[PDB]
Amino acid sequence: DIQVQVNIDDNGKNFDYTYTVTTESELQKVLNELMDYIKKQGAKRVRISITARTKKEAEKFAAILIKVFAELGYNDINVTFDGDTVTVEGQL
Repeated sequence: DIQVQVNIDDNGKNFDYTYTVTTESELQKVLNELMDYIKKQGAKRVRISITARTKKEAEKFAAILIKVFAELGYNDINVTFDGDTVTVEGQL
């Protein structure tokens, strides 16, 4: 299935959120939800990796995560694909 790994680091405080969705609908729920946790924490570095079923899927997700990070002010983003896992890491 779809594995969402959210890792927020911020001086002596590391948060690791792991979700498993199946809807792309309840994904919008996780998405929206993560957007808030991060707005609040306002961390320098934020990493999100999503293990998709196919690389073409990982791409659609990378497009999603890019807009998420951009909107939230993270503007120097690294997008890395590792098989079916996409890892978008941004810095504020």
